[PDB]
Amino acid sequence: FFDELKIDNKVDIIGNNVRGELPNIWLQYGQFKLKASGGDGTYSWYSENTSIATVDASGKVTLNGKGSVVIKATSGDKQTVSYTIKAPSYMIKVDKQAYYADAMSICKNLLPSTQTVLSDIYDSWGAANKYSHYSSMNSITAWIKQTSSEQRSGVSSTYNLITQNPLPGVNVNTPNVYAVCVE
Repeated sequence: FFDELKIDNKVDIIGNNVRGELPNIWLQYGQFKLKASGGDGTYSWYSENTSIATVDASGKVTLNGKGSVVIKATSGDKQTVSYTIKAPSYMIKVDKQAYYADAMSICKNLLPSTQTVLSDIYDSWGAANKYSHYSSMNSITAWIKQTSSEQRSGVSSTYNLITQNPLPGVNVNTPNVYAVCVE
């Protein structure tokens, strides 16, 4: 005989091995295991809006779009338990490689206002290549909105999403630099 079915409040981030509430700042395509308990112990997972996110048979969730969505779990004894996903203050998207100005526009003038905006993601999710969608990369250098003075010097600084290598004085016309957006 079974007892109440639950989905643990604390998610388990795939890329940094940390158990705590779902981060409020999201990297796109980050993923994370949900812990379902109770019932006859046999669980089935379901997203009710893939556009925003996805979940697999084991409960590994993958953030795909910015929004709010309801992942649900159902057991064998026929109980169901929803785990709501809150809209994140911000979510970071990695677009194609482009020069700084060329990028600024791709991201619709929404580049990371500062380095923090990005390092903060690293602390929350970790080395971005510890995820499905990114696996094939050692590095993902990302432009940072340039300070007013950097503007005059045709340069700007950067931060990587895997290596955390903050680099300054980068000419705005240096190739091999992704145009990471922040919506």
